[PDB]
Amino acid sequence: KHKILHRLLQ
Amino acid sequence: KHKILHRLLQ
Amino acid sequence: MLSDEQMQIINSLVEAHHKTYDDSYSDFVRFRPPVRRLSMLPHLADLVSYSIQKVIGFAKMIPGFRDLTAEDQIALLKSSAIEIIMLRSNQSFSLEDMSWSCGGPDFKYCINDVTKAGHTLELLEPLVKFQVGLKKLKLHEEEHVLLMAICLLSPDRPGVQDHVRIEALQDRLCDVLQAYIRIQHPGGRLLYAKMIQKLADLRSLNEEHSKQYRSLSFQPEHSMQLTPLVLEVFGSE
Amino acid sequence: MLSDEQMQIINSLVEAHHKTYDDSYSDFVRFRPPVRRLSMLPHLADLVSYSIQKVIGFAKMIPGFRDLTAEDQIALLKSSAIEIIMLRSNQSFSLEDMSWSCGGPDFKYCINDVTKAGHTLELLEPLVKFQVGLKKLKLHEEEHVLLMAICLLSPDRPGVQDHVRIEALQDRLCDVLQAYIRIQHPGGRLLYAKMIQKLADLRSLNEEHSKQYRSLSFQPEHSMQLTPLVLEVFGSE
Ligand SMILES: CC1[C@H](O)CC(=C/C=C2\CCC[C@@]3(C)[C@H]2CCCC[C@H]3[C@H](C)CCCC(C)(C)O)C[C@H]1O
Ligand SMILES: CC1[C@H](O)CC(=C/C=C2\CCC[C@@]3(C)[C@H]2CCCC[C@H]3[C@H](C)CCCC(C)(C)O)C[C@H]1O
Repeated sequence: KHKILHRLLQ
Repeated sequence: KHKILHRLLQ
Repeated sequence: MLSDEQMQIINSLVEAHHKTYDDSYSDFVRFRPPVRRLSMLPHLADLVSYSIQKVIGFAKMIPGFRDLTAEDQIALLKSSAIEIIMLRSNQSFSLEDMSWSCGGPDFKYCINDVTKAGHTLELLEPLVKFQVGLKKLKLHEEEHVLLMAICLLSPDRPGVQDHVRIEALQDRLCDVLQAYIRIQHPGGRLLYAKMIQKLADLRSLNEEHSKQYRSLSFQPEHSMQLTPLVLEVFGSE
Repeated sequence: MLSDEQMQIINSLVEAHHKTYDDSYSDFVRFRPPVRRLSMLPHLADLVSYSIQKVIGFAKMIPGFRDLTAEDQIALLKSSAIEIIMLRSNQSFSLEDMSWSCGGPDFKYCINDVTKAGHTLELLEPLVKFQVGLKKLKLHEEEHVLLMAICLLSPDRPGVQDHVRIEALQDRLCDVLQAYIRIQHPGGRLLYAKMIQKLADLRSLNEEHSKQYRSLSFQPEHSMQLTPLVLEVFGSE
């Protein structure tokens, strides 16, 4: 659930 | 499950 | 007179904007080129995707946004991203053209470009109007930045949980903006109201976009053309 | 002498290739531009995504592939797509450069370009070698096309269901290829064997790619750069 956003938010 | 392939395969 | 910590919030917010706004629009050569079917969907999909990463970088530097739980940070970004993109895009908007001049000649999007990206005038009319409204407010850099931060920290968005904590932040942001206008912006007796009405208009644009995006993403020949981050942020998950 | 329906299969297969192979490589200007981090990942992601749609268009025109259930058509495409792309890419491969010359100068990918797309030499060594092997076979157009169709119609792929029906098709395809070589290709006494070994090599390249792709897609800063169709075809769903 939301893989990219979690990354971008460090 | 596989939305795009289904389209492209008409 | 503005406060010390009030000034600290403006300083850290202006800096966040400078780190996440490329005044040279130079990374636009790295997108899929414009064409003029839905000829402009690839290039403008890449534009929005690029801008989402800038909006996340800006948010990550808003004082206290980082301290929210990761869920709440997602819920705020997922719902306000498009509004902060409409907000920051005022910087490249021009009353003289009624288009967005982003550096070079092929990166000037007038209204006919944006219809070729799968959107109707019932979104572009309220959008272009919004931009000349916001452009006529001649906002200081300090105010433009504060308005983005306040649009981000709204508790009344779908999915937020710490309504109280986010509401604290947002109120701390409007105290600064009200103080700044009143003390550093001559002839802004009504300006803060005009800015809060702009947030209202933004909610209306969000709805219209969310409706037209839903149509564009249920047909795979078009959603195909979108990027994974765009699908994620504008997806309903 | 070749049969009538055997000739009909070659005619319909050659045509399928002409409809799905742009000898001008002109749609390459529509990709995200090459750069030379993972500088070449965006452009080559767009290359593979483009090619997947050509491979689907080719498959849709293989006689009898259309009559398979939609599940089986997906299971064959999901597993052979990368092999048919390595197969068709021989057309732009050049022994003279050891690169893929696709029209213009910026669309010439040598081996150092492809490492900047997140792949190691343990994929590129067997890949470049494979291409000079296939290039040295001086295949007729009729044979190159038949080999792609036979790589597609393999029953021994993950997820296929009508192993018997797909096996019929594939055998009907190798009868044509064996007849064609024996009757229309002077000095091809060993060529059909050399081609079946090429399918074996392709399976090995598939594994290596599937391993390096799995690594590239578990880090979101890279999977971000991929397209939705690429994520779907190479996804494990
Ligand atoms: C820094 C940089 C520069 O100032 C220029 C900017 C301009 C932004 C604009 C004006 C042009 C139109 C779009 C792109 C709009 C911002 C978003 C609303 C409408 C846009 C369109 C319809 C997207 C449809 C794609 C989707 C599938 C997501 O609906 C973005 C900004 O980030
Ligand atoms: C018509 C047209 C032209 O002939 C040129 C063609 C060349 C094809 C090549 C040579 C260059 C390297 C790639 C692109 C390779 C084909 C696929 C294997 C390796 C490629 C690379 C590593 C992709 C990594 C992206 C991913 C994330 C999916 O792993 C494609 C063909 O369709």
